[PDB]
Amino acid sequence: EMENVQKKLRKLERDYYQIREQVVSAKAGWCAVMRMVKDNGVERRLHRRELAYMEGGALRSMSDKALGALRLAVADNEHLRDALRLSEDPKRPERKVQF
Amino acid sequence: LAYMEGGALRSMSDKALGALRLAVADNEHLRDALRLSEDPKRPERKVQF
Amino acid sequence: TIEERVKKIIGEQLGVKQEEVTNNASFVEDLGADSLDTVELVMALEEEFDTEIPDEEAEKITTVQAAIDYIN
Amino acid sequence: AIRVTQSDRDLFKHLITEATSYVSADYMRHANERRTHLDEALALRGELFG
Ligand SMILES: *P(=O)(O)OCC(C)(C)[C@@H](O)C(=O)NCCC(=O)NCCS
Repeated sequence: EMENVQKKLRKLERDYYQIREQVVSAKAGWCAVMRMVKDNGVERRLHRRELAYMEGGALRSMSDKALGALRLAVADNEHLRDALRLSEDPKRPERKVQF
Repeated sequence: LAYMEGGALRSMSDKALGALRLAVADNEHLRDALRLSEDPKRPERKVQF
Repeated sequence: TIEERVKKIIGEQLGVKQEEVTNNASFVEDLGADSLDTVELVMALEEEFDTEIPDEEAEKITTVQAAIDYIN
Repeated sequence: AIRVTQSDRDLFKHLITEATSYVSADYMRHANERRTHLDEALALRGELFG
């Protein structure tokens, strides 16, 4: 029985190592993300801690709706428009901070 | 679209719906269809829209 | 080397400069690593040397000097 | 003067609210997900040790 259980233990070890590596990379990226907003964006505008209690789906959906509106809003300023359009790439998030 | 994950599809749908909300301020009918379809569990609604 | 891998890991897990991170640079004060930051720092340190640390032994570490000491 | 101030106030209100919504949302989702991943990793670590 114990050996059977240690099998699951080893499986869980592998899983935990994977999760550990993922969180390590996440923190590494978030460091630079923060150091962009660290320039006086964090306080009351870009960080909004009341939103801490919702999930990625809702946040992304409302973000997309906001962008659908804002792009029309930023129709004027070509470089600001370019920042918006480029940061539209979800894979490269801190762009949206710079925008 | 089978070759993309659900998250991308959801993002694209919402992004479209945003501009739709901006545009539809013109016509009551499309606005009503939108205001009924935007909920997730009513795909047919969106289709009618 | 280990004594510089430690600084690399600490820096890119806290964003602190290589210069700020001396052996005595305490994470919570000198490097401003808070609860979750400290946990993530120990996590990344464990990853760097693919080794695990006991919970009380891990939390005992609170300074670059102690971190290297346990690591080496 | 009233016209100038009203126009500029409305424009800044609109742009700020929209941009803040948009960008703070992605930021906060990143933060929440990182926290959730940390929580899951801690649970795994404790269960593994036990
Ligand atoms: P920070 O003030 O958010 O604190 C984070 C934490 C120190 C509470 C966290 O990293 C932690 O240690 N949680 C797990 C504590 C523990 O030893 N649990 C037993 C195994 S589940």
